[PDB]
Amino acid sequence: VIKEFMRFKVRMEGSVNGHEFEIEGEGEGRPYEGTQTAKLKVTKGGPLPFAWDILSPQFSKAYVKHPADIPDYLKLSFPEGFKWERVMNFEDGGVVTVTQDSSLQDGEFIYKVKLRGTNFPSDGPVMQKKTMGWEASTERMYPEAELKGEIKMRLKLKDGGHYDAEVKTTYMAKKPVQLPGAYKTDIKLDITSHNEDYTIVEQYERAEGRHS
Repeated sequence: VIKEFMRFKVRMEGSVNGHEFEIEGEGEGRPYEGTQTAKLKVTKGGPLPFAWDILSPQFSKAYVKHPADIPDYLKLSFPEGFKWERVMNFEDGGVVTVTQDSSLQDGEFIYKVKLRGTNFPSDGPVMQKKTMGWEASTERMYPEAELKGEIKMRLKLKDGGHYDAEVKTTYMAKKPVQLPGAYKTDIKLDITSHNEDYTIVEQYERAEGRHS
């Protein structure tokens, strides 16, 4: 079912600081090499009055290269797939919460995202579009029963310095699946291209599982 080259479609319904939008894109990748690329399009609410970076990590954990003695719980969940829920807490009191339902149909993954960012100061970096990209992350993974994961993510600032987020994600597979032990996943997401006002965006993520 999960071939060595997979595609996916993704939809997000969002609103940040009260401003509602809708995003739709298509991605592709090799789920066993850890590489993927999406192309997101802003179909409603464009252009956005906030930084694209707070959205890019919500657009695909089935594409994480796992070694062989670490159960690939998210891959193994398919064809039924899984849901994740996440809560980012930024250092200036911004709060993104996401919920996602991944699933396989017709040979490609189908992503439905719902996002709600609030409390971002109107003159901080997210609302002022003063960020330019995420640093490399490392998500600590650990195990009803479900897979959980904590990250500390830095976000580069345009003028200098960083801006941090405390992320806590929770993945549940839609069917019983063997959970792994505690391990770590190394992540680096990249905006590879974008048009002027960030209404057409392309992303690249590589993720790899390893023991601590």
